[PDB]
Amino acid sequence: EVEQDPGPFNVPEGATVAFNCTYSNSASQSFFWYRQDCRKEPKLLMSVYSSGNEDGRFTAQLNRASQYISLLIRDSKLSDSATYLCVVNRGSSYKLIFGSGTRLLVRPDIQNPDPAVYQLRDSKSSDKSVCLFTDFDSQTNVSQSKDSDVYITDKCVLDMRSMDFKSNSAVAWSNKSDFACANAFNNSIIPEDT
Amino acid sequence: GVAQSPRYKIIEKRQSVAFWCNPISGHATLYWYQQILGQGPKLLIQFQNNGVVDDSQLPKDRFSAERLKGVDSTLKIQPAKLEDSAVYLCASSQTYEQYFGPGTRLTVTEDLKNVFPPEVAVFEPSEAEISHTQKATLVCLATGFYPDHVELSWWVNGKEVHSGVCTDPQPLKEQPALNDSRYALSSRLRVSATFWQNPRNHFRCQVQFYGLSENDEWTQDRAKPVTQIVSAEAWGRA
Repeated sequence: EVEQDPGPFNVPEGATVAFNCTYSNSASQSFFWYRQDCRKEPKLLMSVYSSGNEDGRFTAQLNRASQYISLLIRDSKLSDSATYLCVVNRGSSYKLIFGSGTRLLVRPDIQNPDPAVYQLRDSKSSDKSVCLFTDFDSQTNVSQSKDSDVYITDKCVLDMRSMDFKSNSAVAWSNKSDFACANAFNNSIIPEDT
Repeated sequence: GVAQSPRYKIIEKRQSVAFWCNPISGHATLYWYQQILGQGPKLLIQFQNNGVVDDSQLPKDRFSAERLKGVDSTLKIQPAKLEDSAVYLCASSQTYEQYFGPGTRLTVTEDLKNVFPPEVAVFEPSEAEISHTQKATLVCLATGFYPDHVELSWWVNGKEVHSGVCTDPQPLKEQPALNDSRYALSSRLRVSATFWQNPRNHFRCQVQFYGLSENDEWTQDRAKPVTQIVSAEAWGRA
């Protein structure tokens, strides 16, 4: 039995985030934190050595007497968003047991919000459109559509890395003949509505 | 690293599957895991060389696996159930530390007639965003696809880009009520206003869809939904 935080952890960028994981067999010898994006495989984040481990923002600790390992992420960044797997060998064997995972989502620090809702025309001439709600800060949340035949994506953070500019956006669209962007992005923030 | 084939597979319930894995060269231990959305990897079988050391967790009379020569290994599900939809992970090791392959995402579905390729459209940046922000967000829409086995990528002048992109982590069900609902997926690419206004810059949104093969019987009036790429494109505009 390997047990870790149920999660999820939803923290603002910059926050310290603490994970803890407990293992039931005292004889267990090898301990790891693995990380996993949603459509990917487990990759090793750090082994947890007898003295623990340190790597930049990341610290791990082993308390063998109490039978737990810890992971501490300081000054968390958007790139830390992933699922964190606790991993401990089945006592007195090479087989590994994986915990159920803790989902971490780090929200981007948006300092220059400029919330706006824009309409965008298809590049192929079909007079079809989508709606873009963008440049809002990470304290704005986006709810699923409450209307059938209306579609609203969750928010999504893009990173114009060359310059250190992030920005949030969500997409909405509908085939309903009178659909207008305000019908999906109803009152949420003070956006410029062109 | 560890290699696995395929990356995605759609099968009808009752059919069989195979998953192939190739350890890191010389690794004596090989592991298969099932991982369903929300949980960790769970072991199904360990081989140490070509010897089956622990198959106690191997479900029932539907899961088998072979590592006949102690190198690569084949896991099989026969026949398959909808509850088998999961990612199947392969990992190899010498000692404790395991190294994973990229996984095979499995979706088992009632009826292969539920399978549809995506349709892809690119929506051009708003003139109002350009003047308000000096930037240009293009949006890509993949709609109507099933299963949720796609890879969406952005290409600028023949060239794949990652900066200024984000693609929804999860698709939306176009009919949440239904179990076989088709899916939609949006992505954005953001560039500078100057870059978008240059009419020699070429933008393409590419969606790789994993579907049926030439070996699948098909009798719907639409064409077989084979694994394919569907894309849409736009040039910058002055």
